[PDB]
Amino acid sequence: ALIENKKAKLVLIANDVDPIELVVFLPALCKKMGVPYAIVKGKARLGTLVNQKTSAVA
Amino acid sequence: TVKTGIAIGLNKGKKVTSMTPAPKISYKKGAASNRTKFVRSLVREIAGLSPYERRLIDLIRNSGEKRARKVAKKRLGSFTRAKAKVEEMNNIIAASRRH
Amino acid sequence: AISKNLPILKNHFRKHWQERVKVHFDQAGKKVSRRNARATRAAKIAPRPLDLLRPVVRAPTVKYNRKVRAGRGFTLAEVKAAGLTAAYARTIGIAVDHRRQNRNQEIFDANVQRLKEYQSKIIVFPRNGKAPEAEQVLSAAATFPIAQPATDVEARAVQDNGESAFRTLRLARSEKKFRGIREKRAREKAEAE
Amino acid sequence: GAYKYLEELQRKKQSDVLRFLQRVRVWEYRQKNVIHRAARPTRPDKARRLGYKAKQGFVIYRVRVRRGNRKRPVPKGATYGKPTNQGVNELKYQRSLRATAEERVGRRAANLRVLNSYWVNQDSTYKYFEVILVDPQHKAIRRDARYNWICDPVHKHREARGLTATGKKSRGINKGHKFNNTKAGRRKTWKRQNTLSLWRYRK
Amino acid sequence: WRKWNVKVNHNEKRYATASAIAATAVASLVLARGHRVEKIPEIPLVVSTDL
Amino acid sequence: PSRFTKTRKHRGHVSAGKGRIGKHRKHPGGRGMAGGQHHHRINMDKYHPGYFGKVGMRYFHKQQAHFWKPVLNLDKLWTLIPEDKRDQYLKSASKETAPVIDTLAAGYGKILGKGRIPNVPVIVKARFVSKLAEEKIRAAGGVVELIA
RNA sequence: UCUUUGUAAAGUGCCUUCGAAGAGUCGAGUUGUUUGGGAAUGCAGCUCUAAGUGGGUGGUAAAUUCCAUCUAAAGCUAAA
RNA sequence: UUGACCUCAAAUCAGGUAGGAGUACCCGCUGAACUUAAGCAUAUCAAUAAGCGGAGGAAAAGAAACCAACCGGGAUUGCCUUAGUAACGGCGAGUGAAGCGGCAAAAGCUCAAAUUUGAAAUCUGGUACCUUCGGUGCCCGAGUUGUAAUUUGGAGAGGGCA
Repeated sequence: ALIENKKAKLVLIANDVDPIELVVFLPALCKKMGVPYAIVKGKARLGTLVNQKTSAVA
Repeated sequence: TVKTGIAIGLNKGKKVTSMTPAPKISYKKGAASNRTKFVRSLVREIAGLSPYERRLIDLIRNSGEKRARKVAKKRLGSFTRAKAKVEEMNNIIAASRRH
Repeated sequence: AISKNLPILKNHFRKHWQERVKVHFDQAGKKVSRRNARATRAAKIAPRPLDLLRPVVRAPTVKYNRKVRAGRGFTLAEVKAAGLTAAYARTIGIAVDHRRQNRNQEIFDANVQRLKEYQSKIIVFPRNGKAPEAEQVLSAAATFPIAQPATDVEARAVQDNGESAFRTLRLARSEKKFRGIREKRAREKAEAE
Repeated sequence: GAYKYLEELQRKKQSDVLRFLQRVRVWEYRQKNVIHRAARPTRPDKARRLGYKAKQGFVIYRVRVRRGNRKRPVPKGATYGKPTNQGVNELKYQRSLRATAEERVGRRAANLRVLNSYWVNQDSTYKYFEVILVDPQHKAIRRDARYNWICDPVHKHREARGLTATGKKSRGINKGHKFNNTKAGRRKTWKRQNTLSLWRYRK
Repeated sequence: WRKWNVKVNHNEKRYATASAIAATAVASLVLARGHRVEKIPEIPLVVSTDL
Repeated sequence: PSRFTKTRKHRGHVSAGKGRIGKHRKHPGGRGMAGGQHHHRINMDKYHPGYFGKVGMRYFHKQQAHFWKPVLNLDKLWTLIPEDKRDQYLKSASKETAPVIDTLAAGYGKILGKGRIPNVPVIVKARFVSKLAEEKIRAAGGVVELIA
């Protein structure tokens, strides 16, 4: 919802998520919206920065 | 559609001072949105065409639309679904490859 | 097995019909128990009627469109026309129907006047503690009866304009019978090159 | 949110991305047991709209059903009856395969109440389903008044009586003139119109 | 499911009830039915509403 | 009652009114309408001609409320005026005070002209009128007003 | 009779921008069963497989044009 | 080397739950033939008996992807009726509803799909205490692949004013 509102300034995307249908639209939408995006190794590493277990996007 | 007051004919039935009631919000289930137009157009660029949709744009270019509606009636359910599919495939070809 | 001048009967008893015979011996018993259920409900619902306020409504299907029947509920436009919201009107004992619409101004005016007449004849006790007990009326259909609307007068002047009514009906049936063919001829002649 | 994108994207089952996912997943589900516990929904919005919520006591079970017609018993194809009842092969089993999936899962985890189930995959032999079940003894379900209706004793084994969505489909329960034989139950309407009602004063 | 109760037309039941009330008059039918009424003054008779 | 029944009169006599040669059996000629074309043909023709066969066209989902049009003849038509006003309106047979007769609310769909209304002018509220019902109503000085 | 819940919650009016509404499902063909349902009432197997001014229905198959009526593929609910 | 995460196990691990009986009525599955057709094979018997799975004091159904063609009605169930009718049927034997209408009883609704984003506000469990069909404090855990609030189409949501 932040990407659709053109409000996010950076989007880190996990590559590990087991249903990939959750996140396959996240590159393309980010190319549509002009939000820069990086696919980064680790949903666990994303979860550590946000005090969850995994977070799958940040 | 005001009625005549007699029992047969075209507009048969009693004359009544009509009211035209409030429109229900159902009867607007078919209205798309600003949102779902954006979602379905962004899934269409990720998913792409189907094996029968990829064949349908070959039949339109190489054999015209009567041969593609005949196929799309066989692929989809009825004929009125084939009309709405071949025009969508005409919206694919005309938008991208020409202009 | 077929012998006399007797009419051909169709008695549908070739199944195991004797296992499904329901004799109603408890007609008197269910009548008494039903009256006792109504008395117990009138005790629990102690100042209120047993029923809700129903609307004047017009029955369908030309066999019955001459008749006015009690309807289900009071159609949020009719509730709003009588100056009260739907959720409150449900608690004041007026039945509300979201499905029924208003296409008829006479039935609309009848149901809104039913609502004004109901509001002018009931008292709602305030919520906390006062409750000045006031002798419940069991039926709301009794106090606010569905009145069949009068359509005309008993005496009038005979106004013979000259034209027939049988020819009016026969021309209406003719005009309906040939509308599509006359439109077809209009399209086939309007295709004048 | 993401669930609209997933809801539209799980409709293009002939596109390349979804058929690659269907091939990989239909291998993987085939490698495991017939009835096995799924740790999370693979279709989280399709599960979510069928009643699932990611709290404790909501369980997903994946299940595998053999496709095709129902071949009759009574050995060597001999039916011993009229020539109309002699058909052994093309008989069709009036319940869905999804209802049989719900039945087998509700039989294995009998302490859980079957909420819904949905299609995920298929190959030639097997159809694949995921069943969402509710735990009626969990205190995250006995409280939370949106969902404690399932803790009533009347919703014991809804999938075995035909009370789920595929069960109310395959029982024919619908409003309409198209559903006159089974609108309030097939046998109930048949018993109602195949009885002789006699009053005290015979009409 | 044998027939136990019997329909009678309501006008016929009222006919029979009126004939019975009319037969509670003159004491030949009352004497012929039982009813030791040989020494009451009238045939049917009333009484004050104090009863 | 069984007391007044001829089974109390065949006590003592052997075959109970069924014959010695005939010997009342279970079903000697079939069951029900069995054999109407073969051994019960002389009963089917002669007392039921027209039983077998098909006539006409089918009507899927026929509703008998579409065809609701009960008829009223010109014979009565004054029974729809009450008796206290019937003698009042029969005399003073004139226009400008004429009885409006609501035949639809009376429960009729069609007026038919079977015969001989009095010469009073009346006002008939109908849906369907025949020819002769309208001619005789107008010959008495009245009109028919078609309603729905 | 005792707490005051609470710088909480709810309902009404006008203007404006919107208004997300359920997919191997709907629907179609075929097969079997069933129905009063008849060019196919319902259900089920297989094959194909949607849309969004859309879809279902309107008891004769089809094409073209209209109209009317609901809002499916998720769920709860006493009483007769 | 260490600490995660995902997935999968193990335990006489802490707490629970299922089986069986009864089954008149109820929800499904599966499913005959005798019989009738004066034979018999479609049909009928019968969408029944037997068999199997599953509930409750009722069950089921249920707030319309309904009925209609009206001046339109309005969740479901049931009775009178429609009606032995429309229709089905070696159009043979036979079968056979539904809409309207009168009545009994009447009751309504909630999720998914919206960013709380200026603060996961939500919840199980453990332990301590207390006023114990539970509450409060503390702490692990669930959970951002989404629990609360808001909204359910009859609408409703966001701004502005009243």
